[PDB]
Parts: sequence; C-alpha cells; structure tokens
Amino acid sequence: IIPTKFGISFTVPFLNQAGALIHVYTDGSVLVSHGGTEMGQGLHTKMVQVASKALKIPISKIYISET
Amino acid sequence: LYIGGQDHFYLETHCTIAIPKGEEGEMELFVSTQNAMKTQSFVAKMLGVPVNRILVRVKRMGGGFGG
Ligand code: XAX
Ligand SMILES: O=C(O)c1ccccc1O
Repeated sequence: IIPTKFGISFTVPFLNQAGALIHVYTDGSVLVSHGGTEMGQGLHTKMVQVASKALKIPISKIYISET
Repeated sequence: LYIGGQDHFYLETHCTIAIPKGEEGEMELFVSTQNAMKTQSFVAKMLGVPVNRILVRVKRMGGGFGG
C-alpha cells in the first residue's frame, strides 16, 4: 500500500494563464472556444458542463468544435 | 416616370463550397457573400440544426454591390 502527492500547476509561472472565447448566436445556440485541446481526457465535455451550469441553460445549447 | 431595373454583373458570380464534417451536423462553408450571418442561419434552418454547428468563411468577393 502506497500513497501519492502531486503538485498542481506549471512550474514555469507564466504558463498558468488561459483564454476563452464565447459566441451566442441569435438562435440562443452558444459556441465556446478555449485554448485547451481534446486528447481523450474529456476536457471539452467538462467545459460544456461548466458553461451549462454557469449560464443556467441545457448542455444541448452549447457546443465546442475545435481549438 | 419609369425606371428600369439593373443586373449586378459582379464579375465573379455566386459561389459556395460546403464541407460536411460528419460529426453532429457540423458544416464549414466558403462563400462569396456579404452576409455570412444570414448564410449561417439559413443553412442551419434548412438542416434543422443549431446555428453553432455551421461555420461560414469569407475571404473576398469579385464584386457584390448588394447582390
Ligand atoms: N469594388 C467594389 N466596390 C463596392 C462594392 C463592390 O461589390 N465592389 N459594393 C458597393 C456597396 S453596394 Mo450595398 O448597401 O450591400 S446595395 S453598400 C456598398 C459598399 C459597402 O462597402 P463599405 O463602403 O460599407 O465598406 O461598397 C460599395 N463599393
Ligand atoms: O511544471 C510542469 O508540470 C510543466 C509541465 C509542462 C511544461 C512546462 C512545465 O513547467
């Protein structure tokens, strides 16, 4: 039985910054774009889930296409 | 008094390329339009898809003049 502790952040201070860009089109459909890439870890899924909570709208109205 | 109509005669005629992405109704369009917003909406409405699924891209037109 073995434990772990793992420090969270980039060890170069300047890489701990992040951009997002959000459009709402006139049908209410929302397109989110952010600096992260999807590689199977399900970041876009999480980002959709966060945008949905924040805006108080169903996930079905939100979409992420690409980085 | 009467005044006859007029043809735009932009040297470049109307033209659209449509790329279907196969995922979630996404489509990307290259079009000779002065109105990428309405292009995007009219395409989305034709497809029964949200506006966030459709991307329109406009480099230049060989004339428009409102046409
Ligand atoms: N070379 C060239 N010049 C052109 C155009 C063109 O296609 N080619 N079109 C006109 C029109 S027709 Mo209209 O109200 O959509 S009915 S307004 C308009 C105008 C739009 O361009 P801004 O000056 O606002 O940037 O450009 C003019 N000059
Ligand atoms: O400190 C990190 O974990 C790190 C990770 C990726 C790139 C640069 C970094 O400093």
